[PDB]
Amino acid sequence: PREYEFAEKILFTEEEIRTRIKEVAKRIADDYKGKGLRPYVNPLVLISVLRGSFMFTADLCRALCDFNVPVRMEFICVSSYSGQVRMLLDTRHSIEGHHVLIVEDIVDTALTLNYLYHMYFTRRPASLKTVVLLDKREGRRVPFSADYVVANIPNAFVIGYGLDYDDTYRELRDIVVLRPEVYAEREAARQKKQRAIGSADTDR
Amino acid sequence: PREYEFAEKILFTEEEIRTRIKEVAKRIADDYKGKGLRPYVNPLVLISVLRGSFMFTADLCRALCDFNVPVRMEFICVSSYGTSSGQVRMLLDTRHSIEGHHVLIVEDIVDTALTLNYLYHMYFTRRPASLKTVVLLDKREGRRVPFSADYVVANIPNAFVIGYGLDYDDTYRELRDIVVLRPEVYAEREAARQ
Ligand SMILES: O=c1[nH]cnc2c1ncn2[C@@H]1O[C@H](COP(=O)(O)O)[C@@H](O)[C@H]1O
Ligand SMILES: O=c1[nH]cnc2c1ncn2[C@@H]1O[C@H](COP(=O)(O)O)[C@@H](O)[C@H]1O
Repeated sequence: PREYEFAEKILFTEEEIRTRIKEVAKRIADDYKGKGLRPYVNPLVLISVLRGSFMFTADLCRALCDFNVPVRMEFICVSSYSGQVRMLLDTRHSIEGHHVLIVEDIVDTALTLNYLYHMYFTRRPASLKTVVLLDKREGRRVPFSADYVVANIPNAFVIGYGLDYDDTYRELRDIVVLRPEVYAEREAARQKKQRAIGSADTDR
Repeated sequence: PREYEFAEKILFTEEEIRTRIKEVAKRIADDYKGKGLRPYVNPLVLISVLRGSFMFTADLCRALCDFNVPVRMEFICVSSYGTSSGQVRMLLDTRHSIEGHHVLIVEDIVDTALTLNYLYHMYFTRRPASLKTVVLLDKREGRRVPFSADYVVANIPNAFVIGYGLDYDDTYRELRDIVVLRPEVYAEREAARQ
């Protein structure tokens, strides 16, 4: 019964999301069952890639607790300059000798996940896997597969549940698709204010 | 209810928390209603202070969407130095300027309030249009400096809680409920000679 004037439709609802997550969670706890996870010494370190995945991470770990999987929360922040490769915040502690699970919001071209994967993989972790809230499969620019996928979606601009558009709509409880209407009406006013060529460097 | 061997008693349950947040979300919406929050141009900037607030922040903004309050999520990360001033090291700053915007700092708990007062002052200097703070938990007696939040989800006694984002030795942040760590563990873990 939720509606968003700015959305063209609705891909998943809060509850639908909760279910798939609870599902993959269980599937994650089962794969690590024989790895000997332990609080304090051998936790499953979750590298939460800010900022798209903040919501998915909140719920994801809680679900993982329901299946008694000790985890350690790590938060890194990446950005774009393609692919979000500019590192703005790295992990708080070492990941060496630990089992790590990179938590990404949505893998599209995979340029980011691919980059983050090899990056941390070279930091000798006990093992490295990946989990993404959404997979766009048909958008890859490099070959990359996420160990765990919450849902596969068709190429479209999604927002909500942590996902965003110009830092907007992250707070939605549901995963909806931005109306191309707003995309245009919005960037046209953004790419405008941006071009405020204030470069008043009048040297001469 | 859930059983927690390492926990001594539960202070609040997910559902108990889900409720108090709605009421606080509600209040916030009532307060900022006369300002004119509008997406993109003038939203309620939430400065989520990693990492104790990762989970609180997540629910809070969803509850705020319910009362249809436009928000902008900013994630900042601080670190200690090794200071009776509260000074901390900035590891991650807001991506956008908070000047001329209404800001709401989202902290997980406020014991000594040293870090929070420092963060408050700092951002205060950046000329925001207004600046308030919302805390999941509060220990009014353990203040090492004068400070009062603007929205306290729940007041608590000077105990040592964990869960719902809060930690102990970088552990237990994933708990769904806020619980009190039993001494036996706090001591058995303090075998810091290795
Ligand atoms: O439809 C979308 N909506 C919002 N963000 C997106 C969307 N597609 C990709 N992203 C973001 O782009 C980042 C990098 O994607 P990739 O490098 O193409 O794998 C992801 O972590 C997301 O934050
Ligand atoms: O009872 C507690 N359990 C876990 N962490 C706590 C507790 N009390 C305070 N903290 C942490 O100590 C930090 C500093 O407190 P503040 O300066 O009063 O905000 C908080 O941001 C929390 O991360």
